[PDB]
Amino acid sequence: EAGTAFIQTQQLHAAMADTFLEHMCRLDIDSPPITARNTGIICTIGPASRSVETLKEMIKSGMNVARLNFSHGTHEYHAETIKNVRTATESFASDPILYRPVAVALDTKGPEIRTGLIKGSGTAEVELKKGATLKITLDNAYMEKCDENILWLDYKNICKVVEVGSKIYVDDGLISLQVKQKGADFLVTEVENGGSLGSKKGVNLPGAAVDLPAVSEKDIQDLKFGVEQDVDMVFASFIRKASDVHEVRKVLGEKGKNIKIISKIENHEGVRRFDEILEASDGIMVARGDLGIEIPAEKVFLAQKMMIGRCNRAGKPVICATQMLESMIKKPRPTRAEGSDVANAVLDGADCIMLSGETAKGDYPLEAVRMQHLIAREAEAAIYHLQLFEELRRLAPITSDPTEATAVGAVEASFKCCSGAIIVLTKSGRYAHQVARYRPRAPIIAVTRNPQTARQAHLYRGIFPVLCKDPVQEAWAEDVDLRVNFAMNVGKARGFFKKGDVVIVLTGWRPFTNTMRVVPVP
Amino acid sequence: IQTQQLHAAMADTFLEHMCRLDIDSPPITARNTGIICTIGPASRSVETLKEMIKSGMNVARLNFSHGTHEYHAETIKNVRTATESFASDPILYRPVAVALDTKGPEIRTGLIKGSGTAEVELKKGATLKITLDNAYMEKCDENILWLDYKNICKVVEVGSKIYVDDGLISLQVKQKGADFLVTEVENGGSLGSKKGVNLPGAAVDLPAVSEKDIQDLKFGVEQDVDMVFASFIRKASDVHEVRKVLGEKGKNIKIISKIENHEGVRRFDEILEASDGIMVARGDLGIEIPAEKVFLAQKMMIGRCNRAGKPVICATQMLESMIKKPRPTRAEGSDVANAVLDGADCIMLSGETAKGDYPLEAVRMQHLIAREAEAAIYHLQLFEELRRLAPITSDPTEATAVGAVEASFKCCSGAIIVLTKSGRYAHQVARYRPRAPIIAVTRNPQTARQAHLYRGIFPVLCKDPVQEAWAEDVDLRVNFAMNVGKARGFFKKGDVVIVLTGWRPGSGFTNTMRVVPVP
Ligand SMILES: O=C([O-])C(=O)[O-]
Ligand SMILES: O=C([O-])C(=O)[O-]
Ligand SMILES: [K+]
Ligand SMILES: [K+]
Ligand SMILES: [Mg+2]
Ligand SMILES: [Mg+2]
Repeated sequence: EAGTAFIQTQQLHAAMADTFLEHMCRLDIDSPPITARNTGIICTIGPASRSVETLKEMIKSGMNVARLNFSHGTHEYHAETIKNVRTATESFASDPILYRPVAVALDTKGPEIRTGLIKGSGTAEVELKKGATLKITLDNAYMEKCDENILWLDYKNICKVVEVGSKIYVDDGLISLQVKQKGADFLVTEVENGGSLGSKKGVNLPGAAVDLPAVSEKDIQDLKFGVEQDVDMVFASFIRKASDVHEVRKVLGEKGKNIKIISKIENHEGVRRFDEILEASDGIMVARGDLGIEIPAEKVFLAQKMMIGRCNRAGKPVICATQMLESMIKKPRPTRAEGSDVANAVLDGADCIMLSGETAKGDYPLEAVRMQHLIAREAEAAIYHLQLFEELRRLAPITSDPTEATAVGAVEASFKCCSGAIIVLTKSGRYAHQVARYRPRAPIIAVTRNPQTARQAHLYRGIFPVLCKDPVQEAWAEDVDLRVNFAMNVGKARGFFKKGDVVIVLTGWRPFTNTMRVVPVP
Repeated sequence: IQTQQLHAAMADTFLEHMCRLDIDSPPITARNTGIICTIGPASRSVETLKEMIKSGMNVARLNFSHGTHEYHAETIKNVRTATESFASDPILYRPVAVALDTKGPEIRTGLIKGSGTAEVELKKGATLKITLDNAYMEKCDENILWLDYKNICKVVEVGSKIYVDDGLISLQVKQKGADFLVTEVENGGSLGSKKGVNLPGAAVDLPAVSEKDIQDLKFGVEQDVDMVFASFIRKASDVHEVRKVLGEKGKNIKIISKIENHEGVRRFDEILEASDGIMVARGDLGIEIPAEKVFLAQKMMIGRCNRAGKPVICATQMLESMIKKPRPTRAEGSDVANAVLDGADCIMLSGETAKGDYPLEAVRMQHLIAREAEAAIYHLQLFEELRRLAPITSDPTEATAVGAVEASFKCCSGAIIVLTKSGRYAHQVARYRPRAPIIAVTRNPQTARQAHLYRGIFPVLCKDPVQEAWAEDVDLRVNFAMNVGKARGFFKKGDVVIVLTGWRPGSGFTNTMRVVPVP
């Protein structure tokens, strides 16, 4: 009864524009997005978020992956976090229609450089003043006696790799020092950018060839623990070259062979060697915290868009990480730059976006999760699928693989009929991954009986995993019908589609494979 | 390998364009995006302003939400002293524009009662009474909060939401009175003095141009400001009111309409038609509408301004953490880059330069990021689409401008040099968004300052007397641009530059294009 003033939902007017410029001109704050949200949300768990009750609310707010940061905390601490994540996750298991799989990710310490404890209790801070002198020492007598005159750090070969004139950054790159004099086991520096220095802060040596192992002996101990704890994926810090990825993967052994290996790119060499790292990895994290200290801050966006582009081209998951909503550690709503950053990461093509301090330590963890969910959904509607889908195909090789032809045909069909979902029956995840790489607008409901598949599927844009708990039916067609009906019930319950809407169904392995059907929702 | 992201520039798809972006491909020296800096206590001294200019500031913004006319006159005096301290070298001198940002139909709280804590703690669930009784205008505390919107009770009802201080504090109306509201704290926090208030659910009925705004705009005319940033523009008739106040004496002052509420977004096209340009004023906008929708409004407005060839400014919290820290967050570095990639003519700093501890670092970071992002633009697609969407016309000047931009791509020119009295001839080149900088030579000092509103226009103020022969005077001005470009490192001998000049004496056509090896 309103009239022609009706506004197309999910930016459909912008979607039909013949140019990218006119696409932008048509973006409409009054065009509401669809219910489905395709970008995975990864949350770092810490003191602010590790209670079972908070974790339940984080799952409800949209958390898909729990990130454990092994730069901090002992093994018992992480074991208890994992236990709590699973308690919270399985509290929803009585209703398989609404249960959300939640993945567990181990983020390695890796070749970090860290300072010591400020003298006193270690909880105090000292003020470093611009122009003052600061001695860096390796003598362990000072490892708990750091102050404004002497700073201990844990990198035993630092004096070899730096030179007079080199810059040293401390604490998220906020403190900067210039090396004035070198010593046998010390450096004499002058404070350039001063500030308040606390304990055990990260140190970066841009332009220095740091020779710490990609995976140290202690890192291996963490990875072994991760296999014991049945984690789903490893985020490997400071990956510099393909062989670093192999050091992570091979040490997990046969028992850990299905754990996904995500290489974190956070230094100049990792960017330079990106193609060989990507080839060896299951996926990539754009780890912008260290990256933006190791290279100039003004170049990070180039590295981010390069890596997201190349991961999209290869069909491998890419995560955009660090400081996306940083002010929400202390404030209940984000800055305008932060809202923009999350939206542009999704428009760039990131499969997942991440929260670190915002959920690990901050005062508003749920609000931060909720805001990533809201922004992601708005940005997903704004993607110019007409160009993106055309380019993904053209940059995708002709192969004789029938399963790739099925996947692109399914996504093509999904665009042609504006389907409410692509339902995919998958054991390993592969069939759903193949669909996700062509970036449909519609959500991909991936039905699996494999619990690890259901958890790992969150690495891909658009894959909404659902874990089927029913016994296998002896008749294959009846087993397919059961799993398809499950996905139909999930989509109706979640508001992705309604009775009578059109969806695409990919029925997975048949004892041809992965038949496609385009059907109305029953 | 190749500089200036030229490998990415040759990609056949946008996806491959992204894949080819190279942190080891260094940009050109020239920086095309204008930098607007809000001046305040951190940046008001002549000594600091000199460094701001050296660091890349093109426009000084004066925020008339605060301060007296005496105060702002002294700020403007200091800006001009700093700017003219470089005039002894006319080849390196940079014009610096002055922008008056109006208070507009702002809502603000009063002063916190000065006898207690400087801020009061508002706690979730607590009662807070909003009063209009000016007895409390300097006695605000956790029990009673005065604000200056005297008609607020008419436009809210029970249940309305009220946001305070960058929308971080929120209240819900519970009852109403003759001159007061009873509210409950929804989101609490620490409340200081004179904080901005938003009523996103309400039709605020304050005048587009208040009596105070009239005084401020007339003062801007008297002070010879270059442009007005008009706050809270909701509709074309608001722009008309501003232009009427500026009147005949102020007729050449540029009006930039600030879009910061839902109505301004809805009525954007008619606002854009009447305005000289647009500010995406994201602070208020992100409170008036859901924070997750601001990027849609931003890219819509930048796109439509690019389509119209009118300047668009991206503003507010771009480098916000640099108020307190010497380096920005990763989201902030991304935000500045993406504003440039979106197509913003200018980017802006507010608290980062007005009040913060690191104003020079913030200016320098905007310069660095903008230049990197300018190289990463996919000009192949942008130029094709700008051409396809431009209005149809047989105008010789427009055809020469497009020809010059295409020529500049074909030879990777070091600059496009254009001569202009009032700015338009340079504006016409900028709207097709060449990669090369546009060195706009003018003898008009106001044109030189106003040109900063456009992406890529590097104004140079020629101070030589007019030569007797028209052709010699053209050559003098072109040679001035050539020497400026050489001195600034934009090009050197063996490079090629595009030169646009007028047809002949008495013609208004800029219809002559020369492709000049740099001598
Ligand atoms: O390690 C990280 O996540 C980073 O540095 O961004
Ligand atoms: O007024 C402004 O600049 C804003 O609100 O962003
Ligand atoms: K880590
Ligand atoms: K203002
Ligand atoms: Mg890191
Ligand atoms: Mg405002």
